[PDB]
Amino acid sequence: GFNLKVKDLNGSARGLTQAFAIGELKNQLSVGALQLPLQFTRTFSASMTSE
Amino acid sequence: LLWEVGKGNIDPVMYARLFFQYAQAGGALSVDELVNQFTEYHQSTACNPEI
Repeated sequence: GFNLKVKDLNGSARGLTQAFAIGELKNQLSVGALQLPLQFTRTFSASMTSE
Repeated sequence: LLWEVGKGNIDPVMYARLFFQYAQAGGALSVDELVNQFTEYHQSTACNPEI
């Protein structure tokens, strides 16, 4: 329920970011070299519960 | 052959043949290389989409 202001996460939940996902301090998040379509569209994932 | 280009659409051969004409021409030889260059060229195409 973290309420957050668009045009910031890099502060707003600072490190809850794609940037963060790099680590990436608060640089980039940009465009656009190369570009490259993939949509691997499946995952392997699980399900609820393990208790 | 003649090979008028008017509606280019794959079919290498011709092209290749031109390539050879170049290849032969010594204005291509490492024609191959050129394709690399080209690959890169292409690639750069890949790289400038935004452009």
